[PDB]
Amino acid sequence: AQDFDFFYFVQQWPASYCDTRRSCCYPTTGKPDEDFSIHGLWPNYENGKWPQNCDRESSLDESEISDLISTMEKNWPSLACPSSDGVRFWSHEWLKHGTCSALGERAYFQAALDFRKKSNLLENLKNAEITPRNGEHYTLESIKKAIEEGVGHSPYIECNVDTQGNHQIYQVYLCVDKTATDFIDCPIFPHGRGCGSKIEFPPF
Ligand SMILES: O=c1ccn([C@@H]2O[C@H](CO)[C@@H](O)[C@H]2OP(=O)(O)O)c(=O)[nH]1
Repeated sequence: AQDFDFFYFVQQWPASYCDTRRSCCYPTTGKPDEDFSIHGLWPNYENGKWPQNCDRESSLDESEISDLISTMEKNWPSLACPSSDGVRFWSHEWLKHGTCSALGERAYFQAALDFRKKSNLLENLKNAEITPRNGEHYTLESIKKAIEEGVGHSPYIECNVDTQGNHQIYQVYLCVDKTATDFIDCPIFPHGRGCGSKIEFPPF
């Protein structure tokens, strides 16, 4: 392992990936739950760069996460087309990011699953009365603070735009320490700026 500074734990709102101009295909298991799903757990550097594809000889061995697959199909689905079981996506994230995490394959996926549950984004938002509905009905501030109170750290929100031209919450970034033990304050955040003061939290 070459070591890194921290992890970006990236989750996304499925609805916002499927209501755009691009193509989204439901998993082989069917339409995903109306809940935040995992995009990936990424080893990163504090200088804005990151290591990737650290072991191009370490393919994903499904046997090691066999019993986690049914959960992953629901909490870490692939929305790309054509419809798939998600293995390609998981293989991709493992090879590109997992091999650089210093974590064993099962530990890597379990960590992602554990942090998705711990972050409890959907419920933290409900607690603040922020629920899915059409239109830019919510202030970005209310969303960030609601997650912050429930996680204890401020998230970074990435927004994209739906066919109607509404700016919507697309992905949520939180930071995890390099030992994958707990959430930490992000040393740095990405530099996007697609989130207006008012955004949409699209229903499924
Ligand atoms: O800190 C970062 C920022 C981006 N990425 C990858 O590039 C795509 C940018 O939209 C992101 O979707 C993401 O795609 P992927 O790695 O999942 O395959 C990184 O690897 N590290």
